[PDB]
Amino acid sequence: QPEDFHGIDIVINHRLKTSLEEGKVLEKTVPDLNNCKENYEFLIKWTDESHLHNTWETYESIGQVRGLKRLDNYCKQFIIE
Repeated sequence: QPEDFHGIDIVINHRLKTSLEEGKVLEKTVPDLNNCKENYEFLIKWTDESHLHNTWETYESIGQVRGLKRLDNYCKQFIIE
C-alpha cells in the first residue's frame, strides 16, 4: 500500500512568493516552472470540506501532496506552454 492520497484540488491562481515579506522586485515573469518554482507561490483550492477555503501555499509547502501534479499543469497552463 503506497501513499498517494489526494491533496490539491485546484490551483486558483499564483504570484510572486512575497509571503508578506517583500524586499525586491522581479520583472523576469515566468517562462518555465523553475522561475516560479524558485520564487513564486500559488493559490491552492484545497478540498472544500466546510471551513477550509482556498489558500496561497508554495511548492516548499505543497510540493508533496499531488499538488505539484495539478500545480504543474497550472504553471504550464499559466506560467509556461
